[PDB]
Amino acid sequence: STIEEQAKTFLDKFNHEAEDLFYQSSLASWNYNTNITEENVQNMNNAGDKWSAFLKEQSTLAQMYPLQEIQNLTVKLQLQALQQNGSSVLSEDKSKRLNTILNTMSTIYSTGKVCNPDNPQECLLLEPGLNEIMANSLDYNERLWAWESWRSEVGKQLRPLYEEYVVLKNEMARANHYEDYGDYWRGDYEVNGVDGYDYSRGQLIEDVEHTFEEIKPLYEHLHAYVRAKLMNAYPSYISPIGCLPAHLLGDMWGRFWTNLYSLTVPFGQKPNIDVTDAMVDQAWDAQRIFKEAEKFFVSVGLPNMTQGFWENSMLTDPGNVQKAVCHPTAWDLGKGDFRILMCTKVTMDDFLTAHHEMGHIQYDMAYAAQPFLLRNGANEGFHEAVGEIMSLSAATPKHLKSIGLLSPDFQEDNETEINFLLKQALTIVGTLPFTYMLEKWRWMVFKGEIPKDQWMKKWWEMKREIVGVVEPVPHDETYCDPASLFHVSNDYSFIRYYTRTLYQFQFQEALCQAAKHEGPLHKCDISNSTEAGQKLFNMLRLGKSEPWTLALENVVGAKNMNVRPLLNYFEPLFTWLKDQNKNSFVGWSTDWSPYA
Amino acid sequence: GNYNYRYRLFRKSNLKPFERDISTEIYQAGSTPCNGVEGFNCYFPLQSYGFQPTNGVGYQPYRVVVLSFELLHAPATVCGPKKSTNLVKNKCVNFNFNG
Ligand SMILES: *[C@@H]1O[C@H](CO)[C@@H](O)[C@H](O)[C@H]1NC(C)=O
Ligand SMILES: *[C@@H]1O[C@H](CO)[C@@H](O)[C@H](O)[C@H]1NC(C)=O
Ligand SMILES: *[C@@H]1O[C@H](CO)[C@@H](O)[C@H](O)[C@H]1NC(C)=O
Ligand SMILES: *[C@@H]1O[C@H](CO)[C@@H](O)[C@H](O)[C@H]1NC(C)=O
Ligand SMILES: *[C@@H]1O[C@H](CO)[C@@H](O)[C@H](O)[C@H]1NC(C)=O
Ligand SMILES: *[C@@H]1O[C@H](CO)[C@@H](O)[C@H](O)[C@H]1NC(C)=O
Repeated sequence: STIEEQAKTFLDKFNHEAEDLFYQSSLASWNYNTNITEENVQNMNNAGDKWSAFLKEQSTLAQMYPLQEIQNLTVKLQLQALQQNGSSVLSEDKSKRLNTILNTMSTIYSTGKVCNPDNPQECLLLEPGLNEIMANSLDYNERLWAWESWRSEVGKQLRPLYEEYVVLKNEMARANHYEDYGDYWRGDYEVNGVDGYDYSRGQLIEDVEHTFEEIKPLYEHLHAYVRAKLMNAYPSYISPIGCLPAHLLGDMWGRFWTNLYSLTVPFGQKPNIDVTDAMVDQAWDAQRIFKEAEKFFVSVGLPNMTQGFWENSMLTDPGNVQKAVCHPTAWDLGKGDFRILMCTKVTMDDFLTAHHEMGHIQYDMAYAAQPFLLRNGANEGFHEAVGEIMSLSAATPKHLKSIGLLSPDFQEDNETEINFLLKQALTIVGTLPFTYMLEKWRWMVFKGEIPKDQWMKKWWEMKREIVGVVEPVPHDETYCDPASLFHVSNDYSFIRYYTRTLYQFQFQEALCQAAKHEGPLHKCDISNSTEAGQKLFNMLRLGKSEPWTLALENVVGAKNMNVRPLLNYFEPLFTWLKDQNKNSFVGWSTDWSPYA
Repeated sequence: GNYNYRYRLFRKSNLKPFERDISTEIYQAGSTPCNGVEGFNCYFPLQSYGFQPTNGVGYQPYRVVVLSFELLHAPATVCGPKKSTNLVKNKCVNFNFNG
């Protein structure tokens, strides 16, 4: 009869016929990931093509129902999600060109091998070898050689491809009634139709700048301290008034600063909180790691893992004969099937990763009651944030003592808290200006503010202004330095890490306030608190049914992303950095004073 | 995948108690006539169940048997098993033989 009833029946038919197909596609992808064989690749490709064609046909059927005659929020949300053209609005030749460009960028990034000129008999790939060199070397010219050679080869291959990519994506986005591709990415946080809780695409950039203005003093103090320590490590390269050299940040691109913890440790003489040896001595299997994680999740009141999870997951490396992807991934295959694919080692990092992926599994399980097309996070930030809060809680010394992995006579003084907070700042705080600068540069490229001949001159200018990192040698327009990273080269949003980082500490403050913790925020553990788990599960059960602003009101009591929990988390470290920076000069100069 | 189990997904009105609907006529959700072909706004009401052994417990197949007991004015003939106490002789006992 009415349009709304027609849409409701169509959505029921869609969820029914898209659930089995999604389960088949996900199962084919799982069989490829746990068993890399050519028939599994063919089955994955066939299932993906069927899934994409079915989604195209269902979107084509979905567009015939106008949006403004539907008043139910969930039905309107599913119809809005389904009616997106994607690449379908673009012409078939340009769509095929875009797909070919994405596939060839994937092959170039995955199979990119670079080694030193005059010694070409064997070369090293980035993931097996260059990562270890970037993370562990102390030699200036070796890191400079690796960085410049990899950006030379990758940028010179990818620059025309990226020039075509930006034009095709902008054409597709303007064909979809968006200003640019950046507006398309910012449309994930767009809330329309809810009184008071509406969020605009234009408000996101303003909120990011408003939060970053408060991020800036803490990052300036941290950058000054890291600059002083790298000046101690490398005597003549680093200037007191200038930016840091690009190849010395501990990673290939500057994504994380966590590989500089050894060089920038405040108190090396004091011990660490490493619990690896205790698990080796007590012979802790990966199964025991996942059982302890399950014990943590039942302690807070969340549901425990299904029988199918324990039966069907691969929690150990299979062997030489069978090949599997080493990256830890939680899979929501559909129809209540939840699995974790991780090559778990006996390390602290794998234990925290196990907690993070089981948090992903808990988030996936929570919205199982929801309709199929609403089975996602409210935004891209929440999905990662609910795993990062488990990563925060599991890493605390109180959690390690509670589960028996740490000695009960370990002395928790201020120095260990300072160095642990500094390590967490290098991992978490250090990625924020890089993420903000990269996303703002990509938004300005898509918007047309920066012409193609001036992409890099502005970019380094942004990096000096925001990240405080100077180029070793000037780069011309033949280079494509951003596209050497995995996410940007393979069409992935990058603001999810910034939103995840702020939501992580907002959720941490909310759960610690729920758990009635009376000390520092970084000393807080969310185990044994039923009310904290209930407050988490209230947001977790909603999925994508409700706006992210309303979910944030449900958890933290605020209608917008906030920067104060991050500053509260690192406040002892902030005071310590302010004390340590009396002699040194806070802030940097954008000039070429160290080296260019 | 076991697709040998179909359910009715759409009907204009709810079923009466103890009713079986095995009709395979196209459901009309819109004003337009279906004309017997499954196109737009017209769906086939019977849909198959996807049953895999790796599914969760909320999606695994469950066999359901419902027993309906009714009393009508006719003499009741489906009786339960009548437990019999061992026979004791030569003593003054309370006997109940076939009612
Ligand atoms: C992985 O694939 C190989 C070759 O197809 C097969 O022999 C093996 O049984 C598979 N492993 C699993 C766990 O299915
Ligand atoms: C919206 O639709 C869902 C299912 O499609 C239903 O459960 C809910 O009650 C509806 N809301 C309103 C206000 O009608
Ligand atoms: C999808 O594309 C078609 C054809 O260009 C257009 O009519 C429709 O409005 C588009 N949908 C959206 C949501 O922009
Ligand atoms: C999860 O908890 C329930 C109730 O405590 C229990 O019956 C079930 O066996 C548990 N599942 C697993 C896999 O341990
Ligand atoms: C830790 O506390 C002691 C005594 O209060 C003090 O001397 C020391 O400087 C403190 N260290 C840090 C890093 O705050
Ligand atoms: C939380 O519960 C676990 C399981 O009973 C227990 O071992 C642990 O000691 C509890 N934590 C605290 C702080 O009491």
